[PDB]
Amino acid sequence: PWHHIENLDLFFSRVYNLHQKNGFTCMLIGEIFELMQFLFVVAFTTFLVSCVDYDILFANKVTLPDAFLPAQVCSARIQENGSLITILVIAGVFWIHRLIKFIYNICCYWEIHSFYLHALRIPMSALPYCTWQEVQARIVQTQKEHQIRELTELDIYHRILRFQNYMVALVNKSLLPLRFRLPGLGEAVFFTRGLKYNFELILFWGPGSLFLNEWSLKAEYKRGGQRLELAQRLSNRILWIGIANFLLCPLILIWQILYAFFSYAEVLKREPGALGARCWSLYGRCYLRHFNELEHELQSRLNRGYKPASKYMNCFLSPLLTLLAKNGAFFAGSILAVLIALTIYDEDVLAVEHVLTTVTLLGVTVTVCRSFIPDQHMVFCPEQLLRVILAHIHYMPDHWQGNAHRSQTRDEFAQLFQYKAVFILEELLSPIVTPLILIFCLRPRALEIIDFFRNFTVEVVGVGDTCSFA
Amino acid sequence: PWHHIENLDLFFSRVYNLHQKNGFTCMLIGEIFELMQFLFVVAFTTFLVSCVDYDILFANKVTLPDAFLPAQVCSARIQENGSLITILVIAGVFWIHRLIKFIYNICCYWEIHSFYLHALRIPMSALPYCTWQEVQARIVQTQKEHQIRELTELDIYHRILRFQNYMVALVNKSLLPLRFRLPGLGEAVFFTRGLKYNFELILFWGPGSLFLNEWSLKAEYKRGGQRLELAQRLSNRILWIGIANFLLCPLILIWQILYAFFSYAEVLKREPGALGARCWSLYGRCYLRHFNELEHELQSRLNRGYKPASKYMNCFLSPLLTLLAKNGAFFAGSILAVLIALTIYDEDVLAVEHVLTTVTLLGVTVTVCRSFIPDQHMVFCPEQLLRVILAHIHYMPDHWQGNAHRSQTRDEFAQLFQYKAVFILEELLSPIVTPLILIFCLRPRALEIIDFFRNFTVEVVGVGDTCSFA
Amino acid sequence: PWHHIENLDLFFSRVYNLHQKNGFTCMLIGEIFELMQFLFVVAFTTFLVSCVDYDILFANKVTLPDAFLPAQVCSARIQENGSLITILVIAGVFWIHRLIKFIYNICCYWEIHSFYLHALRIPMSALPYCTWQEVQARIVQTQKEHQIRELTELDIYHRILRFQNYMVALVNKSLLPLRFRLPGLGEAVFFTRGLKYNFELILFWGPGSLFLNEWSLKAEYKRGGQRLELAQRLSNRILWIGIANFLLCPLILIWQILYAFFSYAEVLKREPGALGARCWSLYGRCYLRHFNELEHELQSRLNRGYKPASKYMNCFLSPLLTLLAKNGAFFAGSILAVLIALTIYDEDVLAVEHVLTTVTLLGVTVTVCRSFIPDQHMVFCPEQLLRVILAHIHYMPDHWQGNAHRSQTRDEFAQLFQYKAVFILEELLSPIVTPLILIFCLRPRALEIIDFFRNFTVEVVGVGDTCSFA
Ligand SMILES: CCCCCCCCCCC(CCCCCCCCCC)(CO[C@H]1O[C@@H](CO)[C@H](O[C@@H]2O[C@@H](CO)[C@H](O)[C@@H](O)[C@@H]2O)[C@@H](O)[C@@H]1O)CO[C@H]1O[C@@H](CO)[C@H](O[C@@H]2O[C@@H](CO)[C@H](O)[C@@H](O)[C@@H]2O)[C@@H](O)[C@H]1O
Ligand SMILES: CCCCCCCCCCC(CCCCCCCCCC)(CO[C@H]1O[C@@H](CO)[C@H](O[C@@H]2O[C@@H](CO)[C@H](O)[C@@H](O)[C@@H]2O)[C@@H](O)[C@@H]1O)CO[C@H]1O[C@@H](CO)[C@H](O[C@@H]2O[C@@H](CO)[C@H](O)[C@@H](O)[C@@H]2O)[C@@H](O)[C@H]1O
Ligand SMILES: CCCCCCCCCCC(CCCCCCCCCC)(CO[C@H]1O[C@@H](CO)[C@H](O[C@@H]2O[C@@H](CO)[C@H](O)[C@@H](O)[C@@H]2O)[C@@H](O)[C@@H]1O)CO[C@H]1O[C@@H](CO)[C@H](O[C@@H]2O[C@@H](CO)[C@H](O)[C@@H](O)[C@@H]2O)[C@@H](O)[C@H]1O
Repeated sequence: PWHHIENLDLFFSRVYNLHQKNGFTCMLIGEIFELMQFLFVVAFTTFLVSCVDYDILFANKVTLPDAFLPAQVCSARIQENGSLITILVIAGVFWIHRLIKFIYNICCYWEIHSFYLHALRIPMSALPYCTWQEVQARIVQTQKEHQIRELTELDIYHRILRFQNYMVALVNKSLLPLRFRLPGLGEAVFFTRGLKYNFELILFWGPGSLFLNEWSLKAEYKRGGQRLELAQRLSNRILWIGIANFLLCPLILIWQILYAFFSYAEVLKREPGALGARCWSLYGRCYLRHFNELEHELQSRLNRGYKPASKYMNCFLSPLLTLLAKNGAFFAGSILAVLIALTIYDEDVLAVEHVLTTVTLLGVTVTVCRSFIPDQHMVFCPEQLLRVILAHIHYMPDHWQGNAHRSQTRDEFAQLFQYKAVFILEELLSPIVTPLILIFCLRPRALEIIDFFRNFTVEVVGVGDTCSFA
Repeated sequence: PWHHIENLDLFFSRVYNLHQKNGFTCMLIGEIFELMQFLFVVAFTTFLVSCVDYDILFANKVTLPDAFLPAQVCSARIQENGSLITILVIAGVFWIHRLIKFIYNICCYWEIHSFYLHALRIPMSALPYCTWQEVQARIVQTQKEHQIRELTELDIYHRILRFQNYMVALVNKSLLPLRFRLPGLGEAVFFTRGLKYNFELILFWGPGSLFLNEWSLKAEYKRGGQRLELAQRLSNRILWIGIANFLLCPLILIWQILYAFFSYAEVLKREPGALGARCWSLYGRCYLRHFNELEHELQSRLNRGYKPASKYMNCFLSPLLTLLAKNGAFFAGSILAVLIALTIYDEDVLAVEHVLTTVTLLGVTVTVCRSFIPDQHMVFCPEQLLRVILAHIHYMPDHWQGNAHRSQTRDEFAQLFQYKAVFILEELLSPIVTPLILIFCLRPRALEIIDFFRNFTVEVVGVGDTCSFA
Repeated sequence: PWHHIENLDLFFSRVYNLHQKNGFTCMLIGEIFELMQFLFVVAFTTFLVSCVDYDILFANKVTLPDAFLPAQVCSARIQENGSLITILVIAGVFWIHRLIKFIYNICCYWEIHSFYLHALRIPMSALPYCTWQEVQARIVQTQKEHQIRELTELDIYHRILRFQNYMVALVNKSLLPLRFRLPGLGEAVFFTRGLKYNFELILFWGPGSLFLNEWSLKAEYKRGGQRLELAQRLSNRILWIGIANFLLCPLILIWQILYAFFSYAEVLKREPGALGARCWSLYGRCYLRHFNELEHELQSRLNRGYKPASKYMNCFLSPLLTLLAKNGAFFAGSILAVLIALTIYDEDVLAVEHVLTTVTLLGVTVTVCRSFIPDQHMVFCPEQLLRVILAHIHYMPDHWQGNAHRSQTRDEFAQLFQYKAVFILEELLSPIVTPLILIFCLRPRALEIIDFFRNFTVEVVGVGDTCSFA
């Protein structure tokens, strides 16, 4: 590929994304699936609402296609529902918008698919078996062939990760709200995934934002006098985008409930210790992140620190919770063992009214409670394995060096390394909470955001306008 | 709490028990559960015996409350059963005796709940997150405030554990029987949990025992001439308590069978490798115990030595047992795989007569046999990982230093680290065996018990009459 | 046992086999089982074909013995099937041949059962708890008692393993074919278990082979002139044995399909991650084998190298396979979670037509796909844990010292450490492929086989004719 390309940020970000998606054809059949996964969840849940007759399926030998309605009625009953057509049109417009954007990506990743072949000499077979240090070093020393002088291996880092080094400095300085006292829990920590998307939509995307192009910001934000007129323009902007989150609040809420039922409700019956496992929260991914550190380099420490940190949390379980788990598993296991031994004896105490759903619900009640009960012979693991976690993730809040066994070291660590089911809970609440905390919580901090981009923005001569901390 | 308390043994034992039950309100809602767990097992098994009509439940659409009898017949059919009323009265008298004793404990632990707050400055929130070295050091250096001179940190150990340092010396000297040749197994080792309770009821509880109070013993047992008249008083005493175990034998036997069915019979269907796991036996807990070593300090080595010792036993499995397990799992898995593939084909070979209980019983037959089969790729673990177990539990019988692979190192170690299902078996046999071995086996050793408390009882000036070995 | 035995190879091979089968009575009840396991698979699958009436079992309250036919019809319908009688006679002749050979082994292992008792002083109780270094040293220093002069501890190794040191040198020199390009996979590696049996039937068993007795070979194969007349005798011999594999091809094919259904088809429903586990292939067992190294000494490194090598293969999983596994588990788990939550709601959407087999087949579809999905938090294990595997298994093909992350280090290692399900696949194909590659692939290599036994056969004065490499 060719002489003096127009955008060295969107180019290098797609060179990196092609390597991490393990090739062109793997990313292509990958991103087909999420367009099909959106289309499956919307079309199958619309068929369940309108076109399955449950009176035949519940009460009234019957076959499984006897419940289903014919296609001349399947397409008819769906249309005298003005709410559901309004759901299907706005879902349909968003989907064809996501279909146009995908065809635009195939034309653009094919030009970088040919960058590996014809300029870096790396096939799509050898590409999942290269590291990034392979792919990066091909770009650096072949710059005599393609212009695209002696940049650095560092100046490719500032271009792939320019707008990620701002979210590191906005979280470490608490210029984004991220934490709220509510009565009942204490100090809760927000910053879910749909909230981080808005923070760059306030700050980095569009003509009316900062950053007129993707590599330099406005000249407005470097002049002084503290410019409350310039800080006011950001202040009403969070309104018009925050009102947009409030009007689109009911339709993102429908999507998060549908997606959680289709991807977690069967895992509840089999293995509810899966949802009792923990995962590094998005607040923790922005707290343990370094400056100019790629997305696969963050994960290489967050997989190595997963194994100690998941057993650090297991040796702090609540005495009141374990005690309710052991005696709740006794009372449910005792009526199971009566019903289990009564089914083995005669096998006709099944098909009496509620017995088969009672074994199903008591069997998952016992399965939940066995997850809450820790290991009986759990080595209580002298609680400076926190110096093993500090070797992998490199930031501890400094109160934790000798106080590793308290509750001001256990409750602050669960803000970084939350449950899986709390992560499920914060994604369903996310359409509700996000327009409230942009309007009421982010707008008072607008004068410190505008002053942040004045004082900490350093222009480096090759890359452009970077964060000062990075 | 106040000046010169009357009983420094029962006080310090409850200071320790309040810390290990993780607080007042955790122990309170804890001990409510065992009063409810006794009341659940007795009332639910009485309802199953007398008030469920199984002819409607087995043979004669039916609902699950159609089997149950109405309350005017539920309370009527229970009374023309003179055995069951006799069961319910003696269970009822024992339960209200256990209810009076619990209300007496709330009044006494509340006085020690206020000892943490108003004398040690430790709340109930900070208490599960303290160690005993926290709680002990609060008691030691605040003795200028409360009298309760410069005792030691050692003299609190002799008071919490006075009657546990005797059971260490009575087991290590074999003054308690604990081992019996029966034809068929070899030398079996008893000492279950209801037997250890009686040994302190012969020796430490009551006015007619030794130890007139809880901290000093009689003057009778220090005089000499070997006192067969004094050894006779113990000899008929084991009769009157051993006859009491024989008369109360049928009602403790009913309780152990009921409790094992309500807490282990559903674990058989799911996971019978749970009952093939091993646990440190009560003979092992008194054999590996040190002198003046608290109950949580014994468990801290018995959890660290659990992980090597459970895989030391897995690399000694019987060749005759593995061979019957592999070929028994073939013959049962082959008729499963016919019946599994015959259910997938048509799904109406269910609801023909015994097929669904056959899949249930062959499925647990295969599940039992897969537990008996060891790992195919089991590293045969060079059998001096016995020097890893010796690091955690500190006593080996000295034959085992180089002979770690024989059967006189495997069968003596399973006396310390028995199966779980053998522990189940020794609790059901425990009402049967215990009155027999007090009358016939303990009474011949009464002259050596009386001479033991003459020769090994040292009076220390702060604590009182302690064991000489401790 | 007595003076100057006639065959020191078959004696020492049975002294070793008695130790590895853990005794006389363990081997006796062991080898009864495989005669019963052959008889179970043949008789139970014959009853399923001819004597179960499925029209009563599928469509037409019924009992499970109502499907079965009476014995006067059970023995009648089996006889108007000229294919099945031909199957049962040839299975019956092979079984009574395997029954005569077993009674001949009881008479011969009893003479070596008395060799442990009356000449080595080792009972059958102490025998599973001895090592081979116990059993070998008993034979070596008691040679003053039994003649059976100062042989070596090495000269017992050449006698137990004489015909196994040839198969090491025939595989390392590629005088046996073992590898074939087919379009679609690349270079595949054969050498299944029924193929290795034939290679010693061409070379070591019979009067018409090499090795006139079990300890010395013919004088024919040491003379020179390259002897194409002598290489022709081997060339037509592989025909007459290869035609025998082709005529007996349909009846060994029936046995491998029957045995795989009776021992793996129920493991598919429970745990299909079992068949996704890997096992050291038979090509790998002959590639990592040393010279004069016993069968239990090979396994002691292949169990220690099992644990790193099974996680070396898990960190090379295909990006296209993981991506189809995650999105296939979404689409199947979403229709499960609808059907699971629809059964909990009413419990009468069971017994509508195909729902219960749909939960069964989608439940195993999700279970298969969760096996293909790797660990999310898998430490990517810096790929020179290949220096941990090289410590246990002692041969690496030398391209792998620094190239541990490519596909020419992953695909050559799966030839040594193949899947379990590929091992299942190569045993069902084994009756088909084996007569083809003896006739068409082994006969062109006959002149290099005849020249191999001329140049590499060294006569040692105690043992006889051994391989030169060993
Ligand atoms: C001015 C107006 C403001 C506009 C409002 C903004 C509110 C955003 C809502 C859009 C929304 C719901 C759409 C529902 C459609 C409703 C239509 C009707 C439906 C029928 C009634 C899209 O849809 C999401 O649905 C999720 C499933 O529900 C998917 O799963 C997810 O993955 C699973 C596997 O790991 C997990 O389980 C789990 O992680 C998820 O579940 C997501 O992949 C998918 O993007 C949620 O937005 C999401 O978009 C993505 C970008 O692709 C954003 O990621 C960004 O990526 C980088 C980018 O720079 C940056 O690094 C960073 O910025 C950010 O990480 C997210 O931040 C998030 O915001
Ligand atoms: C002169 C006359 C002699 C009197 C006879 C003495 C015979 C003793 C029998 C009383 C009995 C059966 C009562 C049945 C009631 C029948 C009424 C009718 C019922 C309806 C027909 C009580 O009941 C027990 O029932 C058990 C369940 O069945 C409970 O589970 C248990 O925990 C589970 C969780 O780990 C486990 O699974 C498993 O470990 C158990 O299962 C026990 O907690 C409970 O105490 C068994 O006695 C038991 O009492 C306890 C003390 O509380 C004793 O512990 C002591 O504690 C310290 C104390 O100093 C000392 O350290 C030490 O001494 C000792 O450790 C035991 O030794 C034992 O003896
Ligand atoms: C001139 C003419 C040539 C003759 C043709 C030769 C073709 C050989 C076919 C005979 C055959 C099928 C017989 C079916 C009977 C059909 C009758 C009608 C049936 C009704 C229609 C026997 O039957 C086998 O059936 C298998 C199950 O199907 C068994 O399971 C196995 O174990 C399971 C547990 O680990 C596993 O899961 C799995 O490993 C198997 O599955 C075997 O144990 C059993 O031997 C397959 O042969 C086998 O025999 C054995 C020797 O005993 C051979 O082992 C040898 O041992 C040493 C010896 O020196 C040497 O070290 C070496 O040489 C070799 O290792 C094998 O090499 C193999 O060849």
